[PDB]
Amino acid sequence: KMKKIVDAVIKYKDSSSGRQLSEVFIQLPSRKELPEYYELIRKPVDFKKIKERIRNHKYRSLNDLEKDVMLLCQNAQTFNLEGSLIYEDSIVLQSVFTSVRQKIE
Repeated sequence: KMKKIVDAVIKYKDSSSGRQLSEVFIQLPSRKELPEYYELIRKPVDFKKIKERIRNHKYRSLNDLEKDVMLLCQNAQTFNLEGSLIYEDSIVLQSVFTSVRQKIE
């Protein structure tokens, strides 16, 4: 299941450096930096967090992961509004994620 998860993630990577719009959700600031985020969202997760975790075999089910991803998108919209770069990025991502997802299914 592991393989599948890795293969699925690796498969979908932008460029060799891994740069893309989601790059905004790769690294999470500090609490201090953004205490609001902490209060607003109980737990901001980023791509590194997932990546790091899975490294140790944290996840085992694709549902779990998917859920996380979907959740992350929402969390961003909760904080962000319409009419912004972030908003745009969240739509694109979702679209792309859906496609992978659909396929994979």
